[PDB]
Amino acid sequence: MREIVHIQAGQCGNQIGAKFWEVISDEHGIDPSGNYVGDSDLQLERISVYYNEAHKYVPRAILVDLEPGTMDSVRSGAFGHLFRPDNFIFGQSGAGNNWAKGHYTEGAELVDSVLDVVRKECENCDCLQGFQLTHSLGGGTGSGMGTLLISKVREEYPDRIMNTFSVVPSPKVSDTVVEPYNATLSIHQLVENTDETYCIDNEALYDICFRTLKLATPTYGDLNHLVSATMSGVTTSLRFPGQLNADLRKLAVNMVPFPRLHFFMPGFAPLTARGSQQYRALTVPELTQQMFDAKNMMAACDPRHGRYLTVATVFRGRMSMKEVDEQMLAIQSKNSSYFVEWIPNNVKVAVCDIPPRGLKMSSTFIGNSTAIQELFKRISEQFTAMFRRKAFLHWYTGEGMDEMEFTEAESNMNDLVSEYQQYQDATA
Amino acid sequence: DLGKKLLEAARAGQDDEVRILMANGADVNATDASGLTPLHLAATYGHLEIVEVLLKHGADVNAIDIMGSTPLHLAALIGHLEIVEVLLKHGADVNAVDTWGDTPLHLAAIMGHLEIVEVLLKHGADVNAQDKFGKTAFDISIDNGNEDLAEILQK
Amino acid sequence: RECISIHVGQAGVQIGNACWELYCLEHGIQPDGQMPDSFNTFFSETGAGKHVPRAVFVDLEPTVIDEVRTGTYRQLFHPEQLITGKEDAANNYARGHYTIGKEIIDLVLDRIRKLADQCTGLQGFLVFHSFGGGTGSGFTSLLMERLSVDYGKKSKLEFSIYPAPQVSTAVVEPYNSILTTHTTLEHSDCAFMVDNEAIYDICRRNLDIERPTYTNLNRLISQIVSSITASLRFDGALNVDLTEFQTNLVPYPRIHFPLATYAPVISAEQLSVAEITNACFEPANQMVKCDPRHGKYMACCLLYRGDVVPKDVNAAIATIKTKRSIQFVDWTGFKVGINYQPPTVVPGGDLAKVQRAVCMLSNTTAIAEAWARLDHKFDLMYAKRAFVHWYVGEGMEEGEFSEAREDMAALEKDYEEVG
Ligand SMILES: Nc1nc2c(ncn2[C@@H]2O[C@H](COP(=O)(O)OP(=O)(O)OP(=O)(O)O)[C@@H](O)[C@H]2O)c(=O)[nH]1
Ligand SMILES: Nc1nc2c(ncn2[C@@H]2O[C@H](COP(=O)(O)OP(=O)(O)OP(=O)(O)O)[C@@H](O)[C@H]2O)c(=O)[nH]1
Ligand SMILES: [Mg+2]
Ligand SMILES: [Mg+2]
Repeated sequence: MREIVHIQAGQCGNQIGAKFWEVISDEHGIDPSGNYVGDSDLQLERISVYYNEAHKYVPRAILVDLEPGTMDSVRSGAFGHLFRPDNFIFGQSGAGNNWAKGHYTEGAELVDSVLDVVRKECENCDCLQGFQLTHSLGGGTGSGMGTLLISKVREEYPDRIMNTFSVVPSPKVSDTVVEPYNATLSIHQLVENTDETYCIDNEALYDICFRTLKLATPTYGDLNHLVSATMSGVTTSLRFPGQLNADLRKLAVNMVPFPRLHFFMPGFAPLTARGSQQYRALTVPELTQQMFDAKNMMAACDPRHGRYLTVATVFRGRMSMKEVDEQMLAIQSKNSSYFVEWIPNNVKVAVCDIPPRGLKMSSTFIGNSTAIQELFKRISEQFTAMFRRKAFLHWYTGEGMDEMEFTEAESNMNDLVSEYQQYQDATA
Repeated sequence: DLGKKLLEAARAGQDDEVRILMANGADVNATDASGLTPLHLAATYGHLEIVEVLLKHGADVNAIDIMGSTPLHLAALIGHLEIVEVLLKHGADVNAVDTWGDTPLHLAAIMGHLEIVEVLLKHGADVNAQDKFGKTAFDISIDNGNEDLAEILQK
Repeated sequence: RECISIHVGQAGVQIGNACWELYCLEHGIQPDGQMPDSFNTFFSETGAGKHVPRAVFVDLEPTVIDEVRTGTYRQLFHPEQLITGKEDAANNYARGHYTIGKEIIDLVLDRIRKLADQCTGLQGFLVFHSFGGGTGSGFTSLLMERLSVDYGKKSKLEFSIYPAPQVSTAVVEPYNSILTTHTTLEHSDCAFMVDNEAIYDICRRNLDIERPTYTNLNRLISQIVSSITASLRFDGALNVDLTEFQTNLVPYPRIHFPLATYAPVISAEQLSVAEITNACFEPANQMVKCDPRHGKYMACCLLYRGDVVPKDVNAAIATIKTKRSIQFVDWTGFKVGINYQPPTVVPGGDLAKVQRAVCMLSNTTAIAEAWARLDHKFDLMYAKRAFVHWYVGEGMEEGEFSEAREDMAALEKDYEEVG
C-alpha cells in the first residue's frame, strides 16, 4: 500500500488541489523545484505515497479541465511548474455547468486521454493504494466528467480504493440554480462508485467564514484556506508513519460499516482566518470539544441531530497522549447517547507530533455521522423544487441524457437519506 | 402557427422576433402542451424586456400552467429579482399556490434567493402558507438550518 | 527435541523480537548468534559456532519485519525465515485467510519445511499472533490449517494477543477474534491468551508507566512466555515436551486456554516462596482479566524459577489449599516445576531483577468470561451486519460469521458443563 494517484478536475477541483499540493509540500520539505529542504526524516519516510522520485520529488498528480485556461492558472501558482507537464489534460471550452456535457459529450470525448495518463502513472507504482479525486459537484466538468472518470477508473482498477474530496454547492456561494441537478446526478455516481468521500460543504465553509471568522465577503481563497487545512489533517495518517488508518483501505475498514454510507463529515480545530495571528494555542480540552462542535464541521449539519457510527480524530502537536486519552474518553462518556451502542469502541484517536504550519496545536475530526442526511436533504429539496417544474431539463436531455436519470438520481439520494435515518433510529 | 413561434421566441430571448410575431397577430396568451405561456417562459429564462413587452400587450400575469405554476412562481424559483419586481408591479398574486402547495415565497426560500424573499414579504407574502406537507417557508428555513433565511422570514 | 516458533503479523513479530532477545540473554547468546546442550531445542548450531533461532517471522506488509532485518538482531535469524508480502490484510480476517494470505502461504510452508528438515525429532510449533489484526487472525488460521495437514502428528501451541480498547486501532477486532478462534480451535492443542488490557494495567500499576508502549507490554509478555517455555529450553522435569502441555493443562480438548498468572512484577526502583505463591491467586497478576473464584479449576501447574527450595514450595502449596477456596473439578492437584536459574531481565527494561519468580498456569472455567466479552461485542455489530461487506468481498461467505459464532456459543456451553 504505497502510491496514491491524485486527480483534480474542473476549476474547484484544480484550485483546492493546487492548495493541497502547496500545503503538503511544505509539511514534507519539498520546494517548488522539487528538491527536499527539510530538517526531519519523518518528512521523507512516506514521501512515496504522494510523490514520484526521479533527487527531485514530483507530485503524482493529474490535472484535468474542459476549460483550457485552468492549465494556465495552475501553472502560474507556486508549485505549478513542478507538476509533470504531460499530466495536464485539457479541452477546448468548458461545460457551462452542464453535467451532461461533462459526463456524456465533451467530457466523454476527453476522458480516454486522461485514462492514458492515469494508466501511465499506475504502471510506475510499486504498490498502488488507489485514487484521490478533488472536484466540485455543482459544476459541469468536475461533477459530470469527474464521475465518468471515477467509473472508468473503477472498472479498470476494481481492487484499489477510490477516495474523493467533493465540494457540495450552496446558493450562499454560487447562485447558479442548476447546481442541485449536477450535485444530485453526481451523488448518485459517488454512492455506487467511491469507497470514501469527504463532504466539503460550501454552505458550511461560507458560514464559518462569515459568522465565526467575521469575514465580510468570503472569497474562494477564504473558503479554500479551510479546505486545505482539512485536507492536510485528514491525510496526515497516510503521509507519516503511524498505527491508525495508515492507508486508504484500513481507513475505509474503520470508517465504513455499510458500503453506501461512506460520506464523511471533516471537522477541524482551531478554525483560523488567513493572515490572522493565532495566539494562545488551544488546550487539549479545547481541541477535543471544538472538534465535535457543529460550528467546526466542514459539512453543514449538526452532529447532535444524528448519531456517530464511527469517528477518527487526529491530534497534531506536542501534548500529552495521556490527557488526549482522558479528554477523548470523557467526551464519549458524557455524550454516549450520540454514539451508536451497536458499534463498540467506535472512536479511534491518533496523536502525531508534527503540527501543521502556523499552529502548534491542531486536531482533525473525521466522522461517519447519520446527521450527514441533513446535507443530502438540503440538496434533495432544491433538486425537487427545480425538477418538479422541469426547469432547464432540455439543456441536459439535448446532450444525450434521459429524464429518467434525473428520477433515478433523486430516488437513490432519497434512499441514502432513509438509510441514514434507519441506522440513526436503530437500537442495540 | 404564430403561437408556437412566440412561445419559442419568448423562451430564447429573441426580442425582435417577439415583436415581429406579435405584429403579425401572435397570441400573447398562447400555451404550450403543459400550459406554459410566453410570459411564463420569459420569466423562467430571465428575459426581462420580453416580460415587460408581453405585460404591456395583454399577457395574463397570473396565468397558471397544468401544475398551477404562475410566472411569479417561476421567477421566484429561478431567482430573477427584476422580473419578480415587474410581475408584482403588474398585479401578480404574491400568494398564488401551485399543485404542490408551494407559494412563490416557498420557492425563493428553498433556493436561497434571499433578496427575492424580502421583496415577496414586503408585498404581503403569507408566512403562514403551508405546502402539501404542512411546511411554511419558515418551517423550511428551520428544518434546513438556514439561519440567514430564518431571520429574514421574521423581519 | 526441536520446537519451531512462528511469529505472524505485527503483534506476533514484535513479541517474537522481545522473546528471542530475552532467550539470547538467558542462554548467553550474543545478537550475532555467537556464544563463548539444553537450548538446542530452540537454537540450531551452525558450526562457525553460530546458534540460530528455529524461528520464522511472517507479515503481509514489510514494515515491521524490515526493522528486524536492520536492527540489533539483524544477524541472529536465518534471513530467509524473515518473510514479507507487500499489502497487508487491512484489519480484515478474510484478506489474511483468503485473498492476500493465499499469495504467500506456499512460500511460508516451504520455508518452515527447511527448518523442519534440520530437526531430528521435531516436537511441533509455538505460534505467536494477535486476535485483532487481519494477518494475526486470518493468516494464522490458514497457516494452522496447512500445518495440521502437513504435520499431522505434531503439537501446536499458541500465544495469542486478546484485544483491548486502549491500544486498539480497528473497530472490527471482535469479528477477527471470533473468526480466527473458530477456525484455529481444532488445530491448536493449547493456547495461552494474553489480554492486552491486563498487561497494560500491570505496566501502569506495578511498573509505574503512565502510558505503556508496545515494548513495555512486550517485555512483560516475553518474561511470561519465557517462564512457560523454559522447561523446553533447560531440560526441566515438568512440561519437558510439547505433548506434556496438553497432558497437564488440557484435560478437555476444546477448553484448551489456560490462564497465566505471574509474580513478582517489580519496577526497576525480596519475596519468599510463600509470598510469590500467594501472589499467584491475586487477580491483578493475571494475564487475562476474569475471576477464578467464580469458576472451577481443571488443572494447575506452578513453574518456579530462581532460588527456590522444593520443601518451601511444598509448604506454601499446603498452606494455600488449607486457606484459600481453590475448587478443582471432581474429575485436583498442583504440578510443580523448578528451574534453579535466576530470572533474567533485559538491559533497557522496566523490571527489577528478582531472586525468585513463579508463573502459574491454571485451566479455569473463569476464562469463559473473556470469551463472553468478545462474543457480546461481536453480537452487537453482527446483528446490524456492520462491516460485514468488507469480509464478504474478500473471499468469504456470510454464513461463516454465524458458524464461527455458534462455535463460540458451544465453547461457552462447554465451560458451563464442566462447572
Ligand atoms: N470551495 C470552493 N468552491 C469552488 C471553488 N471554485 C468553484 N467552486 C464551486 O464549484 C461549483 C462550480 O463548479 P466549477 O469547479 O467551477 O465547474 P467546473 O468543474 O470547472 O465545470 P464547468 O466549468 O461547468 O465546465 C460552484 O458550487 C462553486 O461555488 C473553489 O475554489 N473553492
Ligand atoms: N501486545 C502487543 N500487541 C500488539 C502489538 N502490535 C499490535 N498489537 C495488538 O494487535 C492487534 C492488531 O494489530 P496487528 O494486529 O498484529 O495486525 P496484523 O497481524 O499485522 O494484521 P494487518 O496489519 O491487519 O495485516 C491490536 O489488538 C493491537 O493492540 C505488539 O507489539 N504487542
Ligand atoms: Mg470550469
Ligand atoms: Mg500489520
